[PDB]
Amino acid sequence: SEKDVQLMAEVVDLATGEKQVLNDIRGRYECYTDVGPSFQSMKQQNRA
Amino acid sequence: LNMRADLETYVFQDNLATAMRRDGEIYQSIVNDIYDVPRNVTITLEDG
Repeated sequence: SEKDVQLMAEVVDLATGEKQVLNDIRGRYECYTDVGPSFQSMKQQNRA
Repeated sequence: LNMRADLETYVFQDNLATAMRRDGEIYQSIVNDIYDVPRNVTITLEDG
């Protein structure tokens, strides 16, 4: 549900498209609002 | 910002003039069945 693996085509943000798209959970919050320097790739943030 | 903007119109111009643009690194080509069927725990061909 969580709690499973399948290397190559792992889910990190991918969500169900169901029978019709534009479906999403109400839990759009998983974080706190915080800001920092500009980063436009994941690897750029990893350098700092 | 303009150099990055000239980049958006560089790629969509160059690739039509030069043609090509099926490029990456190492293996992605040749031997048996087409496209990226793997997916975990398979090594050495039968999609290939």
